[PDB]
Amino acid sequence: IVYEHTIRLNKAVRGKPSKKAAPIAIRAIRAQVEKLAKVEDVRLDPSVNVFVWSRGIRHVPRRIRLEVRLEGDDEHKFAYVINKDVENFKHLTTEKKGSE
Amino acid sequence: PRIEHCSFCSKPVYPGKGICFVRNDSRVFRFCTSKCHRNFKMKRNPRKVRWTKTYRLLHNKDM
Amino acid sequence: GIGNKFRISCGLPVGAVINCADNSGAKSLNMIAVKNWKGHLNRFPKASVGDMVLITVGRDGKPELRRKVTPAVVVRQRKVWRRKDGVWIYFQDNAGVIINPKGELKGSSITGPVAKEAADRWPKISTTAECVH
Amino acid sequence: SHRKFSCCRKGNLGYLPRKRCTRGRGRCKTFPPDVQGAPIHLTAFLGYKAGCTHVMRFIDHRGSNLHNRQAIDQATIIDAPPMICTAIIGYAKTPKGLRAVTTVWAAHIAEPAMRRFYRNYFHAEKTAFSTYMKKAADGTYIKEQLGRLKQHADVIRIVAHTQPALTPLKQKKADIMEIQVNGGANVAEKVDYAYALMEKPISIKDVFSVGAQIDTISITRGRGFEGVVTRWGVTRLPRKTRRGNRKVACIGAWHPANVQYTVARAGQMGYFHRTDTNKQVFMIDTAENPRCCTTEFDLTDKSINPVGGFVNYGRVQGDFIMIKGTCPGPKRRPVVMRNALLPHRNCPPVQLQWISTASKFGHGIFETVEERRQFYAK
RNA sequence: GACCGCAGCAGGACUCCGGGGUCAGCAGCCUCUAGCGCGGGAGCGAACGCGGCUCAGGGAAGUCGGCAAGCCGGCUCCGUAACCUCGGGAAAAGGAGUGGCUCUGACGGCGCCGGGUCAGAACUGGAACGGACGCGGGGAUCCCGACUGUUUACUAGAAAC
RNA sequence: GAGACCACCCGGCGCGGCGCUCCUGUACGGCGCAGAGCCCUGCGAUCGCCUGAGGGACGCGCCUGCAGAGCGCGG
Repeated sequence: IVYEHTIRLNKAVRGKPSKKAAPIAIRAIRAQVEKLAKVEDVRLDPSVNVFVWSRGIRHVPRRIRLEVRLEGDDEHKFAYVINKDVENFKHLTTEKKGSE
Repeated sequence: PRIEHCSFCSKPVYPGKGICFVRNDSRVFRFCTSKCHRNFKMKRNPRKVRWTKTYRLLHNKDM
Repeated sequence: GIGNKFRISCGLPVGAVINCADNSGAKSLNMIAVKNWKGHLNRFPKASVGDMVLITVGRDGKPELRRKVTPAVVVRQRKVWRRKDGVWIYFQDNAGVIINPKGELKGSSITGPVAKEAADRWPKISTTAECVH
Repeated sequence: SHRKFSCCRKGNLGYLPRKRCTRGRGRCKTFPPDVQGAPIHLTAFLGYKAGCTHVMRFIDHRGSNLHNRQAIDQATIIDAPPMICTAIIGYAKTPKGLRAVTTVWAAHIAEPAMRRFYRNYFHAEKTAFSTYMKKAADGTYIKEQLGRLKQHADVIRIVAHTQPALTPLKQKKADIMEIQVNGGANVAEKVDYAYALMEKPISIKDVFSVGAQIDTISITRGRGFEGVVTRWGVTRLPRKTRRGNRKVACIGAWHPANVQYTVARAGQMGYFHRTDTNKQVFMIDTAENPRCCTTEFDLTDKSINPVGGFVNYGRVQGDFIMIKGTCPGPKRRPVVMRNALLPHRNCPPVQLQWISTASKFGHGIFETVEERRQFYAK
């Protein structure tokens, strides 16, 4: 079961100090993916961390498209999240594809 | 009911909104927003500012 | 002054030097105080358009007027004030016209636009002013 | 020594203790006096603050500068979806104080009121009123108990619940409010009137009129823990003060040794239950009428809903009460509105000539969405 | 980075060698090389405090006192007073310009080849241009001490020495 | 809508879309018969058109997507 979802980093770094924005975005992506996959363990590919940190600590990209693959099951169920580049986030919405 | 026009903007001002400035040249200039007001008070040309009905009338878009 | 005034934002506190609209030969009037002001502790007396202010003519003014506390009326103010009709109005410069304690003006002419609140309060200001705005 | 200069104390000590309000919503407390023999009438209603508009009215105050002149004035629209009567409560005048004889509840209680009785309805037992419904449902229990109220009760009130589904609120459960039946020729007439509205909706338009003065009771916006300068209006000290300038410098003399209640101190600055009084009802109309906010000068459809909707509220569908000026509380807050205890005797009659329907979100230069389409053309 | 201060202490402690851009600059601000993330981390975004930012109208009315803040400032070209020990004052005071593009002259350089400054010009642009950075507010006096210097390490930098 | 922590008021939340509206001021790009000039067959700050555009949203309505109410703990 693979989920393709957008997360608005600008909304998740809101209310927090701008210096603590890129690490705060990483923590937010991890929590959001937990409430999408319904898992407890989230691994993020370094590609996600290169995208989030692309514009520096203060400015995070406005939106991230992420591919969550629920690799791991049988009492482990980790989630592997990869960045999927998209020209624009137009009518993009969560797309749960496939089954275990 | 009665409506006025941003003197700089040329966009209509509904009653109760906007400010009026009376100049030493004895002309009241009714301004719809604090934008209309600061554009005028910085000598910004009405034409050159695209949203104003004056620059649209020069480009013929309005007329 | 005639009638009941309506509270309008009082732009000029004491110390406010205001330009002189009348041709009496004063150029800038220094506001010593506001007529009719019972004030709280620490509150500088403040005056709006249509309020009589004791002023002193500055060094630039003709000597005869200078060195006497004299009454005046604020006729224009930079501070935006709301009329009870929702018109927020402001003027390019704060100004005053020197008037006797009775109501008569020391200067024959009032220069530039004059506010309605001053014009209603003082009949002589209304007749003299070319424009009431 | 003497204080050396004359200044008033900062703040009203009547409004102490300045604590968060512990009542669930603003509560009516005193209801207007009975004046027995008046046209039988209900005294109060619960509504939710929807927003503010600004209206242009013709003023007829005689001997005023604004006589025969047009005045733009602020207005507060309170959404008032119809409340439904659910109970009849009678209170005897006892030497202890008003004492409730009994509450005779309705044969059927609606799900919105019933959801108030439980903390989480989905997981709840659903046991409330279970036996009562069986005891009633013949009408004998409701009528025999109602008769007891006629014999002993001196004050009759009616319990009523708001319909939160007709509001853009997220409440789901319905506020229960007691509204006093007043001005009856006799208490039995009050009970008969009270039974006529039982299980039936009551509208703001029935309870109040245009030009009447009402007093709005609500909980104020909260500002959290706040210091003496914001909470009590004390003067900020000179910049050179060490340990800060935002403070009351002297909290008292050596004697009284203890600090006094009168001295200003830091603490909660909001969510206080306050009654505002004597506010004129400018309009009482329903949003289902499309020209409710259109006058003879408007010549456009214009309904109450602003272009872009009510900021921090919703669609104000159904009945609403527009009142002059302001009411305590933020948008969405329940406000109980009551007939004025002491109305201002000399108040100008209401003659609205234009009501702004422009966008409150941002600055709106269009009173209708259709006008926006015409201005922006393509 | 191990010395000395009770210590793996915002304190001291002598040198040597010193790239690029902007710049008059070894200034400020960014960077290559090289080094490298300091008695910890998470939340939350109350009062209040510390370090800043902005403020309508007024403009010292505040205060022992403009303390603090702010104005001012680079460069070019005008223009500049009383007084004076004739050296000063003086950056007195006070004006005007400043960006980007497209050029045009100068100047040594000739087998014409090599400079990056000084002028001048058009055309531009929400009525911008020392656009960050760096970077005097000014004037009228009066009292002392001529001056540059020195001083009470750890409360007096002064008119004292 | 409430808050230092708590408490409060609410509860199948929320997420991220789509409309509406508002903010800002006409996007990148393409094209040109604009452009002071230059020297070579190109360069050129800008300008005009597409374009009240593009971008943004914490406000309002909606769901075309995932979702969302403990077999927790007390009693």
